[PDB]
Amino acid sequence: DCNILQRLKVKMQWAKAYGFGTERAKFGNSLWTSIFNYAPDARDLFKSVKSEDMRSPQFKAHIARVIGGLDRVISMFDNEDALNADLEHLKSQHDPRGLDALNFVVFGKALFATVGGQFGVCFDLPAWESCYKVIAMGITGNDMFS
Amino acid sequence: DCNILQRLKVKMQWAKAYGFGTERAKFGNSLWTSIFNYAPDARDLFKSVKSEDMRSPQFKAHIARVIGGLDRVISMFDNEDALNADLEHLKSQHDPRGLDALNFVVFGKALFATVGGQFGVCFDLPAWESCYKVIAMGITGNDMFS
Amino acid sequence: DCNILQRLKVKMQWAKAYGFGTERAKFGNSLWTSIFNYAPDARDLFKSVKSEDMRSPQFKAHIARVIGGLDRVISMFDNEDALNADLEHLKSQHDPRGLDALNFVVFGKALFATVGGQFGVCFDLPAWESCYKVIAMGITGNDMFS
Amino acid sequence: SECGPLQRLKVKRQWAEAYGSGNGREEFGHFIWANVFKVAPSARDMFKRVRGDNIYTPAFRAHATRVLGGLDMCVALLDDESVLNTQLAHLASQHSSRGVSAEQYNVVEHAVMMGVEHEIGQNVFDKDAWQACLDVITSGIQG
Amino acid sequence: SECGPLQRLKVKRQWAEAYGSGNGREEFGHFIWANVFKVAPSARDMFKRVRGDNIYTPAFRAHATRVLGGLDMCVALLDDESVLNTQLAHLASQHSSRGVSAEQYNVVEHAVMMGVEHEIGQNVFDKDAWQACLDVITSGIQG
Amino acid sequence: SECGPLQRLKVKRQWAEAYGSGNGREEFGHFIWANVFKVAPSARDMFKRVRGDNIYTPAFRAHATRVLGGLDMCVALLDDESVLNTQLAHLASQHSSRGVSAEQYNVVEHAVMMGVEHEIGQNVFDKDAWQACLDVITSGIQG
Amino acid sequence: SSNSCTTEDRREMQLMWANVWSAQFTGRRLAIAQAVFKDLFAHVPDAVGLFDRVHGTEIDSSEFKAHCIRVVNGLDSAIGLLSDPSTLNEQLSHLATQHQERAGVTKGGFSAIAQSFLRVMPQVASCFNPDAWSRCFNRITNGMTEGLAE
Amino acid sequence: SSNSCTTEDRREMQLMWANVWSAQFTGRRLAIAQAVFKDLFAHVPDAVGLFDRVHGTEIDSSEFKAHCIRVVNGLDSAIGLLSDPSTLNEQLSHLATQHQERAGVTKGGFSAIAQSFLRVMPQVASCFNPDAWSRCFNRITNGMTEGLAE
Amino acid sequence: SEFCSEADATIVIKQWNQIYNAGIGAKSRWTMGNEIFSSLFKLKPESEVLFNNVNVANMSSGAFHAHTVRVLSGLDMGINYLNDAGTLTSLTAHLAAQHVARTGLKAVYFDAMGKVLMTVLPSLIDNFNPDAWRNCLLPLKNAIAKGLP
Amino acid sequence: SEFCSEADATIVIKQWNQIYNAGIGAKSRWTMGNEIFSSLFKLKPESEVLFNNVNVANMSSGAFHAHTVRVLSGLDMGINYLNDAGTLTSLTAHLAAQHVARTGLKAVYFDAMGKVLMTVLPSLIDNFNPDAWRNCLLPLKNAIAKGLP
Ligand code: HEM
Ligand code: HEM
Ligand code: HEM
Ligand code: HEM
Ligand code: HEM
Ligand code: HEM
Ligand code: HEM
Ligand code: HEM
Ligand code: HEM
Ligand code: HEM
Ligand SMILES: *[C@@H]1O[C@H](CO[C@@H]2O[C@@H](C)[C@@H](O)[C@@H](O)[C@@H]2O)[C@@H](O)[C@H](O)[C@H]1NC(C)=O
Ligand SMILES: *[C@@H]1O[C@H](CO[C@@H]2O[C@@H](C)[C@@H](O)[C@@H](O)[C@@H]2O)[C@@H](O)[C@H](O)[C@H]1NC(C)=O
Ligand SMILES: [Ca+2]
Ligand SMILES: [Ca+2]
Ligand SMILES: [Ca+2]
Repeated sequence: DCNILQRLKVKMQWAKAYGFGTERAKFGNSLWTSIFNYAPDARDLFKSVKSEDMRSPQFKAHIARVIGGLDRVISMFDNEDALNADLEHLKSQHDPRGLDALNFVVFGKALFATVGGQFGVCFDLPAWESCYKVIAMGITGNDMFS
Repeated sequence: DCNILQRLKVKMQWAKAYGFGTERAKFGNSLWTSIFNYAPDARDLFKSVKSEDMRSPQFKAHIARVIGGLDRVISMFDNEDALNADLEHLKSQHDPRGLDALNFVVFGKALFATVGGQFGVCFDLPAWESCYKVIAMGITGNDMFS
Repeated sequence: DCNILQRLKVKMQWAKAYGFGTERAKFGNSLWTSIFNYAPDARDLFKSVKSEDMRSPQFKAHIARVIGGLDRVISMFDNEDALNADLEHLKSQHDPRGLDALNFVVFGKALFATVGGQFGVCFDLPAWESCYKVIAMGITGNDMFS
Repeated sequence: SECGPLQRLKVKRQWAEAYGSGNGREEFGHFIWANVFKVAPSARDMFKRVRGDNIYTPAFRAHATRVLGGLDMCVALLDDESVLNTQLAHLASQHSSRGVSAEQYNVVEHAVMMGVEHEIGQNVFDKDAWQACLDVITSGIQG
Repeated sequence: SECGPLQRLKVKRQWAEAYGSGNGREEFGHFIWANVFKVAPSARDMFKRVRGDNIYTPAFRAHATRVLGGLDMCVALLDDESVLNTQLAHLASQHSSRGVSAEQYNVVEHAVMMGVEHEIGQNVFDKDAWQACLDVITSGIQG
Repeated sequence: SECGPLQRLKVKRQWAEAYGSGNGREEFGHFIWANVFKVAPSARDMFKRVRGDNIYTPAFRAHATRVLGGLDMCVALLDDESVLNTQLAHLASQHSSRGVSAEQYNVVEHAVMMGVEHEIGQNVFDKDAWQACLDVITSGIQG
Repeated sequence: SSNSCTTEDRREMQLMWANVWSAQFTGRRLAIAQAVFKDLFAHVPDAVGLFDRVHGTEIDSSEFKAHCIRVVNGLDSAIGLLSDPSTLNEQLSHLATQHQERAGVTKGGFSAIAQSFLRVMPQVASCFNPDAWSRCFNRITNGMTEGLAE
Repeated sequence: SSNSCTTEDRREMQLMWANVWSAQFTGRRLAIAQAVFKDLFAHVPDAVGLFDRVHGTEIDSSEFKAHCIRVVNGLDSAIGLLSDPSTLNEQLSHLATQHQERAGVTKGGFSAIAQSFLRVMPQVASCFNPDAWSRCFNRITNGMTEGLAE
Repeated sequence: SEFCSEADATIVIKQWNQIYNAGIGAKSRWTMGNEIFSSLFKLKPESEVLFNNVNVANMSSGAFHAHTVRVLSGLDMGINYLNDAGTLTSLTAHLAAQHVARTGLKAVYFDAMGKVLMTVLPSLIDNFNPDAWRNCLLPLKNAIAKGLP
Repeated sequence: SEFCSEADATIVIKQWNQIYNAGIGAKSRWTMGNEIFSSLFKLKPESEVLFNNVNVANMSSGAFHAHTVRVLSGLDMGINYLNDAGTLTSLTAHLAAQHVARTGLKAVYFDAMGKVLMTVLPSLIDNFNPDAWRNCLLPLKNAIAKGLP
């Protein structure tokens, strides 16, 4: 799935919901709040970013880098060459950690709830689910995102 | 899944997002607009309800009975006997139609996008996923929603 | 009486007080309310327009045609040829009903109170009284409007 | 093309709107004369008495008031040819002594149409109805 | 000077802004054509069919819509020369029959730049990037 | 006619208003130069160093800042002839090398008056006081 | 209902269209443009034979890419001209007298491109209303379908 | 701190400057203009020797009066050009390439004129901020002090 | 039941009131009557014979003048009531009965009447909106011309 | 600790978002990557040799394309965080460690990088403000290029 029309629709819905400046920090804050509320045990996998307190600038920096990379991956949805080249780069960065692939599931559920509630009712969930599988498959490589 | 904790939060998230009076009619309109946008073939499955015109009083009557049936099933999430009694009565009404259960999957995607886009960022997508399958299974009788 | 200056003044005061669109319906409503409040017995002379309920579209249509013709008569105040030609036409329409000429008196009193209260204090009553006699004389023909 | 009765009606309402009620008339008058003397700077030589050197003088602004008011009369009577011919023939007598060139009428014709459209807006302006009817007004002043 | 890839990007965003979303397009279209026929009044003779006599006619406003929409396509594809050459060669075939003078392109070039800068503002307008890139568009239509 | 002491005072207050406080000066500068190069396109050839090709360049906008600031000094000292003659003679030395035509001063004269009246408004503009006093400023730069 | 293109839909159609279609975002046009004809060729098999000049057989050919953008850019003009119907009527007669000289252009062809647009738009445009879209899409096509055969 | 000329100071500097310096009030310029060079000549004794062309020895000479107004009118342009830094940079390079041809113009000379302005402004301008003033005054001078010696 | 949307109806009423209100001089009301009927009789010369009672042989007569105002007043009534569907349905039903009961009137007459208005009005109203008028007028035409051959 | 004033930071973020957001087509993001790096390699030809992993020998490659986005996404991250000094300090410290640990990178590279951006951006952004950018960028440059030879 994840055709070109869905890719372009995802970019327009992401760019609107993401915002710029102060809105980006508050956007990524609610997503990780959902991640820690959906999967409470995944919080202690980030002791290296001072995730004990979500307000710490070490975790605020971790939020910025993660959603920032998600912003740059979504921006390359149209072009496959650099998308896959970056998905592979993120793969070779996350694979050494050896993380559970079920967290990328929880990541999408939090992203859908965060983008959907911020974008509004016209949130295209099937398009976001289909195109999120492309991202998680490029990072995890796990068959879980077929 | 769909534990009683998830059952209670869905009700709170539903009652808030559903609204009262004019909000109910507009809520269902946004949902049914999302369904036909997700699956254009499904709009023809309601020729006996004037689905050709979504603002027709016969479809506005249909939208009302569907969102009302959902409203009363979600409200019975905490009592198995009454829920499963009405849920099987709804099966006895939908089985003579021979509907493709994949449409009920499309029905769930629009429901999440309409509640979440109205309830906001705190929308619990995993809990709504787990509990809609209870409703779908009791109506569809299909192993897909297991 | 009813010179050209009064005729032009009546048109400017009528056009302002009459309004356009929704205002016309509310204008003519208050006039017939005054007619039925000034002459209560004249209400049952309109059983053919469902005047039992003033909100009925049959009486709302009767209001529209009457004040609409009053609007078209006032518009032809300057030109005598078409004024008299239309006053005679309205005469040959009202004469078959054989109505009391004292109702056209009550009609003017309600018109003056309705235009006066809507136009404001600068309402020129003597000019409106003099030029209303021209209208009632053209319709009734009764010497009562000398 | 031709100044028919409908083209007259639309010109009247647009002139009344563009003319205003006396608040934007000084601006309306100054705007039109600046176009004439930009397109035809030699026309300044015909208005020496009203101080055509300077558009901003009250003496010339009085002349602009004169020509605007005179033009307002012809537009108001475009529907009524009987009295209109009387008014244009009246203006024809005063303007024949100046020896005004026929092209000079077409310059103020165009400038007035620029002035009107500047006041009402291009989306509502009707050049065909205005050009045809302004030709009628200038033709009567010329003969 | 040259229409580089950066000068393309800035022209695209400025055209989208100056073009609008259909609300100010009739004004955008009328504004540009008035400059052409003021600078080149003899160019009216080439647009007899769309009633080039009168800018305010819906038939000509449809022609202004045609040329604006056609110009919007070339600006949208200035980054992609492959399909851009196809679009300019397509426009080149239709405009060769008219026998349009090369100077006439430079007049509408200048008028469009006046129209754009009138919509976006002089403080943000880039004449160097616009002149270089509009020369590219007209050159393809000429050959 | 003549730049008397009263005509000086009115010009000063109108220039300060039209000049502004630095917010609308870039617009004030760009507006005046566009009139000059529209009326006299060959004058662009004299300002090659400041990139007179393109009005929107910061290098030329710096030149517009130079000439506007220099003109602001002469207006500020129109009442005081002693230091004014010093400032105009100072500007006369730099402008004699350019070989500027006397008509070219009258074009920027007219353009500045258009720029001022565009900023303050025609209802308050005084052409007689401005033309007489701007002739004084240009005469000192010429000799 | 009345099936007429209301002012409400005009606002609704223009607003959803202007956000998805703009002059700065190239490729966003082409993706929408290529998808419509792609949907048309599958449903209408004997339709590619009408676009041989633009090489409709080769969809990613630069000649069919240019045609795709020309078609929906003209649609963008019509949607933008919904605010000014007088200019719209004078323009719709131009496309009408332009399309019938192409032999094979039929009313059913414009009916198939309507279903082609009803499926493609909700995938790229959010808050897409099909009823409001179709009622004005039909209003446009019938002006292009003034003098041609069913 | 950062010592950079903030947008806040630009607003603050322009606003206090535009009220004290205007085109209608002659003499208000000259009093401010004469006082700065007067303060400079006292602190820098070997500085009048740099303004012999304008007769810097005779301060009330009409030739030094004209120079005074030219100097701070150019300062008025820079403060006004703080809103448009691109035009400001292109102009600051002009004054920079203009001042070094005058032999003896040094960075310390512009440092002495800075203290000359820090003392004169609060006596004529109310609500004068020295920090905000200096941070943008320095920003301007360093653009005039691109190619010259300390 | 429903005629046209409020926004479309709002466009029609405002542009109609611009050229037709009560304060207009009668001379402008006559220019409208003749121009519209002279154009109507050019499209349908067979329809001119029907206005015998209103002295149609001489359009400059006060009798025919007063007739054109009756028609325009009825049209002005319908336009200003476009927002009330209930009253407008009763109003359109009453004008139909008057025209159907009159002998010799076809439906093609009212259609040709529609094309006259759609052509006469653009030269009088600023930025005439043919769509919104076509959306609000053709319901009136069909409702008034309902039941006629 | 402090990078630039809110007003200066507000000017940078708004003008940066004008030319860089998520909804931009990838082709416009590639024009930016090459033009900036081709200009960088012209100022510093010795710095081109360092991007071996991202296939710098062919800038039209998806690998180098994806690299330029990483750099721009990190730059886009820093600009939109100019108002939060606490997070930005942690963010700048993390990018320094990545670049210092990489062998062969000098401080003059980042300075030449600064002059490329100060020259590339004026041809893309309307009314580019060099001062406010110089006030907000040079803190980022020195903080990212901190600890490098
Ligand atoms: C689309 C999804 C994701 C994207 C784009 C993403 C991106 C990133 C980025 C950009 C970094 C920092 C790279 C750097 O330091 O230069 C990072 C680090 C990290 N990510 Fe992800 N991430 C995603 C999902 C996840 C998920 C689901 C997990 C599950 C636990 C995860 C766990 C981590 C961890 C533990 C680090 C190390 C942070 C540190 O210690 O500095 N990420 N990721
Ligand atoms: C939780 C999900 C749903 C609920 C609670 C629900 C409820 C209802 C209700 C209350 C009625 C009307 C009962 C009556 O007439 O008395 C109805 C009718 C109907 N439903 Fe559903 N519905 C659901 C989803 C669906 C889906 C996914 C489809 C197929 C795509 C569907 C197809 C139909 C059809 C075709 C009718 C006949 C309506 C008529 O002709 O009157 N329903 N449903
Ligand atoms: C200036 C004063 C009046 C004017 C202009 C006027 C006008 C009209 C008009 C236009 C009609 C309908 C014509 C049609 O059906 O085509 C009408 C009907 C009628 N009018 Fe009047 N009218 C006036 C005063 C009065 C008065 C004072 C009475 C006293 C009772 C009256 C009683 C009636 C009645 C009973 C009908 C019959 C309505 C029906 O059954 O359809 N009118 N008039
Ligand atoms: C549209 C046509 C015109 C109208 C309605 C008009 C109106 C007037 C009026 C009302 C006056 C005042 C006469 C008086 O009170 O003695 C006047 C004066 C004058 N008009 Fe016109 N004018 C028109 C066209 C022109 C044109 C085209 C020219 C020359 C290009 C012209 C040249 C003059 C001159 C020379 C005077 C007398 C100047 C003076 O009093 O010093 N007029 N005009
Ligand atoms: C910037 C370059 C131009 C563009 C994008 C452009 C665009 C167009 C378009 C799209 C048409 C519609 C053709 C059709 O549908 O048959 C057209 C027609 C035409 N253009 Fe242009 N045009 C341009 C330059 C010019 C210039 C500079 C001239 C002459 C000065 C010119 C003269 C014409 C003529 C004579 C027609 C046909 C007129 C008619 O249909 O009656 N074009 N133009
Ligand atoms: C109102 C009278 C004028 C004033 C106050 C004025 C002011 C100035 C000033 C302050 C400069 C800067 C000189 C420098 O820093 O070296 C300048 C430069 C110049 N002016 Fe003028 N100017 C005036 C009239 C003119 C006119 C009318 C022309 C020609 C039409 C002209 C041509 C030039 C040229 C060629 C330069 C130098 C261009 C360059 O630097 O590349 N000036 N002007
Ligand atoms: C309503 C949506 C449509 C729009 C807006 C539209 C618009 C256009 C435009 C702008 C052109 C090119 C005009 C030019 O070259 O100057 C064109 C060409 C053409 N159109 Fe359409 N069109 C539409 C639907 C259709 C449909 C449904 C057909 C069915 C066959 C069709 C058949 C053609 C053909 C055969 C050409 C000529 C291709 C060529 O030049 O090689 N169009 N259309
Ligand atoms: C930052 C504040 C200053 C500004 C805004 C400024 C500006 C100016 C201006 C506008 C001129 C005349 C340009 C012309 O004639 O076209 C000038 C001349 C000059 N300036 Fe400055 N200046 C400043 C500070 C200084 C300082 C601190 C010195 C120290 C020596 C200096 C030395 C000179 C000299 C020697 C001349 C030439 C005088 C002459 O022409 O006889 N300036 N300056
Ligand atoms: C929107 C279109 C029309 C409207 C609103 C309208 C309305 C009216 C009205 C208000 C009257 C006066 C009724 C009375 O006397 O009480 C009338 C009379 C009449 N109308 Fe119409 N009319 C329309 C079109 C037409 C057309 C197209 C024809 C014929 C081709 C026609 C033929 C007549 C005739 C023959 C009369 C009666 C004349 C008489 O009484 O002497 N009307 N109409
Ligand atoms: C504001 C300026 C810069 C920013 C914001 C920046 C940011 C980044 C980012 C986000 C990455 C990706 C880190 C990752 O893969 O997780 C990166 C990698 C890299 N950067 Fe920079 N960078 C800048 C300037 C430079 C300069 C000037 C140079 C060298 C002259 C440079 C050399 C490199 C190299 C060699 C890599 C790693 C390439 C690879 O992984 O194959 N960067 N930078
Ligand atoms: C048309 O009729 C005109 C009659 O004049 C008008 O009608 C009579 C009843 C009077 O009221 C009068 O004041 C009106 O103005 C004639 O004057 C005219 O010549 C006739 N036209 C033709 C061609 O016969
Ligand atoms: C530069 O590299 C180009 C390769 O094309 C791109 O990279 C490969 C891996 C594919 O993903 C392809 O789809 C990409 O577009 C060459 O086409 C090009 O000739 C190379 N340039 C030079 C000068 O060698
Ligand atoms: Ca003429
Ligand atoms: Ca060229
Ligand atoms: Ca002079």
